[PDB]
Amino acid sequence: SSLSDQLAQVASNNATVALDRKRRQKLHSASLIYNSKTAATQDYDFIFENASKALEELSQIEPKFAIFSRTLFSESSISLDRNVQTKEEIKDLDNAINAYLLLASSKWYLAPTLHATEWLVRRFQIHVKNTEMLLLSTLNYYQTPVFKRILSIIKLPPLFNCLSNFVRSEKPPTALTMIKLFNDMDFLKLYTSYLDQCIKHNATYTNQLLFTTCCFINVVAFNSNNDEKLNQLVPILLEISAKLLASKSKDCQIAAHTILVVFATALPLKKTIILAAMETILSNLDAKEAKHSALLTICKLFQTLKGQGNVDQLPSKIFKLFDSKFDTVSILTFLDKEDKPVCDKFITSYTRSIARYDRSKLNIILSLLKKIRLERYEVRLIITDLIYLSEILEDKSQLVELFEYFISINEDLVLKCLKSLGLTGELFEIR
Amino acid sequence: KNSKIFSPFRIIGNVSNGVPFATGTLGSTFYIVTCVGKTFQIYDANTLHLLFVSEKETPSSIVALSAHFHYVYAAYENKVGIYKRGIEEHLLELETDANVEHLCIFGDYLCASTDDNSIFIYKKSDPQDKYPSEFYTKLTVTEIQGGEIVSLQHLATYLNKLTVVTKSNVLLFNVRTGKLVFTSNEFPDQITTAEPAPVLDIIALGTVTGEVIMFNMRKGKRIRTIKIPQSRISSLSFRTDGSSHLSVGTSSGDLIFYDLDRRSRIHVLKNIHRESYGGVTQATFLNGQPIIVTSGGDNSLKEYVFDPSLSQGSGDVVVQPPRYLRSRGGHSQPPSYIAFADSQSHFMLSASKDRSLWSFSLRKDAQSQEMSQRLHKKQDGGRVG
Amino acid sequence: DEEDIALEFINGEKKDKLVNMNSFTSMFDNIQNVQMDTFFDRVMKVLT
Amino acid sequence: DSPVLQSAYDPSGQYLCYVTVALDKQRVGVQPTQWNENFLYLEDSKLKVTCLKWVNDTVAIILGMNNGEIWLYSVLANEVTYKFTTGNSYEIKDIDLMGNQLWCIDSSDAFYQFDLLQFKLLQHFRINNCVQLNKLTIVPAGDSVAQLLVASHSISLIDIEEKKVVMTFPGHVSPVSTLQVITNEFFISGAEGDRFLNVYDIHSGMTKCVLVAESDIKELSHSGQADSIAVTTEDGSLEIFVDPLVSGNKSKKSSKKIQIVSKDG
Amino acid sequence: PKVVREAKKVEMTEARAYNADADTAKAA
Amino acid sequence: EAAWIDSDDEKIKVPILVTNKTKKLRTSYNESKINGVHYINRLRSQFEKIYPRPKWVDDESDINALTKILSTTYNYKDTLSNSKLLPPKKLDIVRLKDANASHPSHSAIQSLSFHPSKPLLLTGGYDKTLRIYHIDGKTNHLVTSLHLVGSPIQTCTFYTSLSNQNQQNIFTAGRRRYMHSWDLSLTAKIEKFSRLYGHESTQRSFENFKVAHLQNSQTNSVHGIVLLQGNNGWINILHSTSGLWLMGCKIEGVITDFCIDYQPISRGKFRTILIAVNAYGEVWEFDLNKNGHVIRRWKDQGGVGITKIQVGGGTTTTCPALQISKIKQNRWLAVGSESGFVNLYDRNNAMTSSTPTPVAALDQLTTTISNLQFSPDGQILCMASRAVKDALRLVHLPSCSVFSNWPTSGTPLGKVTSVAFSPSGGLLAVGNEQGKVRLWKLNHY
RNA sequence: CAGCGAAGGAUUUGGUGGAUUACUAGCUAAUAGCAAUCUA
Repeated sequence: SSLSDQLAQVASNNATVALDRKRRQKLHSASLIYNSKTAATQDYDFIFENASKALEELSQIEPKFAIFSRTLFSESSISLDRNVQTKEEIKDLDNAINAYLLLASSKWYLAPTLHATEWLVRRFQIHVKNTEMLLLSTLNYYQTPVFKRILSIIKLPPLFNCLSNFVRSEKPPTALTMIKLFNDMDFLKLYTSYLDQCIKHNATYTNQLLFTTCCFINVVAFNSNNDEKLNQLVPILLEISAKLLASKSKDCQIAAHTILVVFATALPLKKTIILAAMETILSNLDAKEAKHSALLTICKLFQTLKGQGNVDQLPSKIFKLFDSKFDTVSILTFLDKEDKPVCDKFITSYTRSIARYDRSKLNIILSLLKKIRLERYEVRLIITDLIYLSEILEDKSQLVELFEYFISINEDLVLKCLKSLGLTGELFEIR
Repeated sequence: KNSKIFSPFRIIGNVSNGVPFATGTLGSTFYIVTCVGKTFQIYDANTLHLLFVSEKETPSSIVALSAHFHYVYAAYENKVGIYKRGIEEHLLELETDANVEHLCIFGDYLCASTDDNSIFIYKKSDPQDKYPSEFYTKLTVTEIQGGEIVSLQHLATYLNKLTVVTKSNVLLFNVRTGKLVFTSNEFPDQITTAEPAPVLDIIALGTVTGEVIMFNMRKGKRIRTIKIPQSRISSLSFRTDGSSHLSVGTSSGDLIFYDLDRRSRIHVLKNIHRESYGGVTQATFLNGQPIIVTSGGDNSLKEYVFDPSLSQGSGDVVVQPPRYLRSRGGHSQPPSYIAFADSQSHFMLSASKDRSLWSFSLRKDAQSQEMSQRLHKKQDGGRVG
Repeated sequence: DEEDIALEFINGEKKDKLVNMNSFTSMFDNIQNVQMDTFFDRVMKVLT
Repeated sequence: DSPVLQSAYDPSGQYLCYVTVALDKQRVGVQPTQWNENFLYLEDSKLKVTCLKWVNDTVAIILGMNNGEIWLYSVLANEVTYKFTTGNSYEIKDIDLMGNQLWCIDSSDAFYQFDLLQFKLLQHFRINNCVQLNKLTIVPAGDSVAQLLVASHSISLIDIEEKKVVMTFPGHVSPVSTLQVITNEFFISGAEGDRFLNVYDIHSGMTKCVLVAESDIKELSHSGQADSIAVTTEDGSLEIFVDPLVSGNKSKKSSKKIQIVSKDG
Repeated sequence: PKVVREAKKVEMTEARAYNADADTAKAA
Repeated sequence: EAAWIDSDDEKIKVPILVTNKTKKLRTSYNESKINGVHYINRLRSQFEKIYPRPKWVDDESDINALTKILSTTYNYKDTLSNSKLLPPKKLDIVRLKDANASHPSHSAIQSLSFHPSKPLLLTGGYDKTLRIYHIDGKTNHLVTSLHLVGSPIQTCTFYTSLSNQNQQNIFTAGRRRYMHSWDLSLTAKIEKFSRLYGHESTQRSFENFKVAHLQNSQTNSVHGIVLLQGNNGWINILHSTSGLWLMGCKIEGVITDFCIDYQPISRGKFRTILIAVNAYGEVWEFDLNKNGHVIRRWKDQGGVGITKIQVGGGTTTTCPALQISKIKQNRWLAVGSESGFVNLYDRNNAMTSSTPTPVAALDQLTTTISNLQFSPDGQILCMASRAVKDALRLVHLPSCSVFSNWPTSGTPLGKVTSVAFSPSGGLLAVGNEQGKVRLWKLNHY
């Protein structure tokens, strides 16, 4: 290309190294704490000693920082220069920095981590070189003067380009701009990589997960009326949904339930992928809040299923697994909940599966059929499966009790299912 | 018949036909040898100009061609023609009436295979001259040993071995002593593509159901399997610039880029080539290059480049989707009506049965370009119907 | 009776509530110091 | 344009079987030629009649649909009796039968053998060097189940046992739309779009005559001994040639022309 | 301002490839 | 570790310094001919430094199934196969041939109907020439074209008897004081109903009528009814075969419109209800298989002058049944105003209310509405004005969301004055004032 | 205001790619080697 941009490239390459006094002070004056004319007279040992004090108090409030004392906040670290050593030890350096940054992603409400990280900024120059992990680790606190400060001193990466009119503006960046930051899969694959590192370090927490989930449902909201964009956007959100369920935290599990429920009501998925999602959210379900939320999200997932085969049998290994994680009386009291969420298609598939893969305890199906109301094709398919069951195994008092209940309400349904299969005289013969 | 007024000259405006092309390197250049019906053509890959053509046609249609450094090995009805700079330098007549199907070049031993699982392998008279000129031996795969042949190649770092890929089995050879060495396991469906990997001694092989098996021939096992729903696979390749990327090409006109380090679809490409003319006949990475050369059966050759990543810290996880780069095409159906544009006999116009209009240039064959159907807007207020 | 049972099949569907691009902007007002189960109940009540 | 999608006469010319479309669903109607109201409807819009032929002898149509089925359909019992499937879900392009044995031709260029007395698929073969193919005709020599004549865009001839091309013909610039044998040695070809039928010898391949209409051909009937060929033009007129094979020595013109105008202009 | 999705002049770097010539031998 | 042993390469020897490219993999300056397996290992390391060895080969050797199915498939929407219903907010229209194009019309298109089973469209306008087309997706022609002088027709429709289905009577009416019936028999015999038996002082016009079946309910003489409008509050129900005044019903306030809702009673019995509105917008819902006396009455939530009421979902005028057992209870009601606000009501809970709240009260088309009709299956609502161009909207329901993708501004609707559906085909037909009727179809049906 | 009018119309502008001369392949120490290397 041309000469001007051809060496603007090498200027951006060697922006980290100070070449004289003017660029040295224009590089040293970046700070998370002090302003320019104060920060231009600090030395390294001063900010190092107050940062080490900040670190040791931060390490007694969180016991996983003495390793960074031993290897990154040591006394030789003030002499360790970054851009004087080879690519392999700079790779060691910035993955250690990334470890520290995701570890200290939580603590940004309290000033010890500000004074702990400001020496890291001033010495290892993460505000120019290691900028990405810094931004998308502290992205949760976007209404805070720490984020306004760090965005005022940052050099802005090519991904976060929507924020470049929020540098040195007193207005914090707004939620709409955060959505427009999140609204391309070049950013989203990056952010899912970061969340994968947070999962496999268990550095997840209730505020980062809340913010992440809220921006993801807002991204799906903006891509509601773009079918090609939504189908383009599936295999990353569902990917970290499945990676989010693999962890142990109740909060990330119910965040996975949140993105799953909003995505299922966003677009109609297929039966095989929604069944894999159902068994996946069941296969790592431990805490009671996760039980409650997973039951709600399973019911809504199955409610947003259309086309034929919607109310069919869930198979045996997902059915017994659902019964292993959820006993029948939990289903009964959830149906006894007074809010009455619409769960008719899931309860229809549950009735057909308990009548086909257990065929033993029909007090359950009679009780919950009394407890909810249910629509006509659902009860037609239930009583068809009941006709087949009543002819394969011999009739019982429970079976004929629910049968005469379906006599007592809406006779011509079971009459027309007998017209499809036999005759009411033959059914009274099998009575 | 022979004539006495007009002599035929060249069939212009024609790029590919559906035969899998080949590629060759010269220094740090790349040339693409594609087939057009009977003659072939040699493009380069940097600016995608034409460079060479065969100086005279073949008797039958070319069924299979390959390319070493300077030389192009064409293969038609019974023979294999070793060519240099588009000029035929040596015929090689095979010792049969059977029609040749595939071939490979490695080291000294050329190896072609007919349509009855019979493999003529040839050898250079002097281990210093330029092309295999002398018949060495004739292997023959029998139906006990596997199915009927579908490819053959010598994958790397193998001391004078060879790999024949049948419809049911993989089977090696030691071509010096003419010996089979290792039949592979059984494979439960028809496989149709096998391309080697730039990692040590494994070969990726895709079936008529959409799975890619990765056979490790030194181990004799399979390493991984990429499953894909109901895709008639057609053409595999690997990317060799360090960052490992597999690339499958489905005859439904699809091009799927798989990562292999984390088994993820990087990006799909839909309807890149037309479905009905064969789909993706052959697609390959240029080695040491982050570009893709695809060619369909619909008279089109394309290049797709992979951009550098936008995540300067993350890097290999965030991969930018493939752009579109240079491409050369004609219309894919026989041209209906034909005119000459200028008095200088430089441009000519075609309009074809596939309803496209092209301005071919018979002077220099990178100037030919499609005319564009973008309506001038009605500046009196009307709407386009 | 096949179109009758098809018509009953399409009759047996209640009013869902779709998503649209300005339905979830209100969550950003109380993304602060809120337990995620209460967030899940909030997004389900704004959803249905 | 004609609202009849297609139509075909029974042999000896007493009934017409015609496929029309009626609220995005094709229906087949039969009609005698001196009211009948047994419209066989079709199921859905993705299922339309490509080609059809009477049989002769429980009276029946066979209808090749556009998915890989041949609906052998009786006319008396107003339903499809038998459903000849193929292995592929490809739309067929023509059918022709002789006695028991029946041939179908696919879009994927395969040739299919069927037998309407035993309801099997006898054999199944695609051949090289003929790709766009849309209509065939079995050549009769008594019991010549061999040597059928396949045609699109350059007419070919096929023995069913050696299974190779035995003789190619100069086709047309368009796909062939009518391919009717007229004697034991001559056959009419006629493409779509063109006014020019041509009689080809089936042994020497030389064009004997070129029949010139005055508009585009749509269909044609011929007498049993090829002494009279009536074609129907695209603009709705009719051109009947008398004695086309007797010699205007190379390109025979239209002998008689018939149009049906009302008295209302 | 949107993210600058921006192309560039592309260049073919140096190849570096195993060749098959060293894969045969001879009995001595 | 190798599954095979070549047993030939170990007895080979190669002088590696014969050429340039094979002389760098020496290790001393005195070694010339090397063994075969050593040679294999040397060039194998040369290959591994000429392309590095990545991790995915030495990874492995082939709560998970979500990742597995997600890495399997591409199209993440089930709607390719069955779909059984509509997709909301984006429908699959296509265009067909303009249904007036064979034999055009001259006046407006004030009435447009379909034969209930046969593939026939009827067009009727103020130029007093009721035409009937045979319609199809390619080229659709005129079967017949009755003209009748001195009677510019306003509304006209097909009718078949429920009992023996072989009647096929058109009914047509305009601003005059006579209407016409027609038994269609492929030269026509038409009768002119003008005998008003009971009430003769309430019709300045016949220009609004419906046709509806009813049962006898002591016998089963299922037969037709013409329902004509009057002037004060009068709507008169006649006979369709004979022409006898069956009875009449007056509501209080000026009639604006009315509709007919059937409901089954047993296997073979059914009951008809007439729904009528004011301009004020309090409706009367009275059965008329017994004598016409009000069995329900309630009030629309709003409207100053409401213009058009249409019931749908089950069977109705536009989607009629053929066998008596094939008749169905409706689901949706719709009321439309001069302000444009169309309320749509469910009728599975709102037989109990006596003041029902709307399911939705939508407003997208601004001006007054003129025509609104449901689908034959009750998933599309179709609303249209007679005031401005492109004044038609389509509403997916039960979700009650307007379709966004259609109609755009570039659709050639014209100033719409009538609209109708197919009974089965999902083939929609719109008519304007400048003469042409255009034809679309819905690819889900 | 009108009409034109297939699930939008009409404009501003960046970047890349192809042309703007008439298409015989790259490098070097060049009757050859290289393309993994010109070194002993």
